[PDB]
Amino acid sequence: HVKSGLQIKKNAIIDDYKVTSQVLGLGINGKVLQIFNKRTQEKFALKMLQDCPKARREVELHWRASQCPHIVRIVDVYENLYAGRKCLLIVMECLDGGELFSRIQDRGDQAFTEREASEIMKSIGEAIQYLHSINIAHRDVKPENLLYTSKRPNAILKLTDFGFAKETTGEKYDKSCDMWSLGVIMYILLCGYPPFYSPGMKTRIRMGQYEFPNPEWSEVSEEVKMLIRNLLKTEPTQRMTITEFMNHPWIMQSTKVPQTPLHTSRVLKEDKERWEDVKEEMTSALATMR
Ligand SMILES: CN1CC2(CNC(=O)c3c2[nH]c2c3CCc3cnc(-c4ccccc4F)cc3-2)C1
Ligand SMILES: [Mg+2]
Repeated sequence: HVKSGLQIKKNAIIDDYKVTSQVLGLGINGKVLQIFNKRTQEKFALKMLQDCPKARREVELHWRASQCPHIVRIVDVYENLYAGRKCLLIVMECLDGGELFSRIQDRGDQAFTEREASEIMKSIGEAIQYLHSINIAHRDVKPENLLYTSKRPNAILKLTDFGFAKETTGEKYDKSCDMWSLGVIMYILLCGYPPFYSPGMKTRIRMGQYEFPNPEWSEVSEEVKMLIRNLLKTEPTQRMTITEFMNHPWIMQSTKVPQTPLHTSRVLKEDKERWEDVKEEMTSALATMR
């Protein structure tokens, strides 16, 4: 099938949208502000990039990805002058449900189940699949870039941030780090801490120890552990691919996976002072796996 290419608008964005000062996110590449379409009054998000080759690649690759139901949608892209600099202003659908793990952490029940984790991974998996099959690797799949459409329990999860995406034609192992990200996310979903070796807090993984500590992992099947191990495999030549992953019975039959109660929500609350550290370890790790 054939799709339309990206048409960058040159008219001033203020002809079309009201632009507020409320920041809805921060990025080592620019900011995200709140805005409203003038004629319809619909709310939208605005990502601002200083125009450059990298910004252009971000917008292009994200444009290709945009129609995926589990990737955030680009409504329009503008090339404008702002504050004395030439910018790409990107209008996206509003995603005000919060980040993936904040939600889980906030569950007053502390009632999160293996099945729920499966369905979430199928969602993320679908984004990665859409991308990998058009030879794009995202390369920044991590907690802060996964957001929900609304606060509704039934909100859709969306992958954001194409700042590190690249075309992978002829360098297939670029896709691998997206798979490791899936492994890491799945592991945190299942227990509340990442599979990282790393005062007034429990140590969840001892340095060098077996990866699935009994307190939190005792009721998780060996099949699931094997799935994680395949995703986390050290060697990119041996790591699971997105096709193998989306063909796995635990993902393919997500809705019929056991509702094993998990420690995830309680651990996220217990360890909340360490979350920034978690995100920072993952970011540093990503920089070396890309
Ligand atoms: C670290 N966070 C993720 C962050 C960085 N890079 C992005 O592309 C990015 C980021 N946040 C967003 C986006 C684009 C889609 C997007 C859409 N909507 C929101 C958003 C809208 C209303 C209220 C709160 C929100 F987070 C926020 C984002 C800021
Ligand atoms: Mg989409």
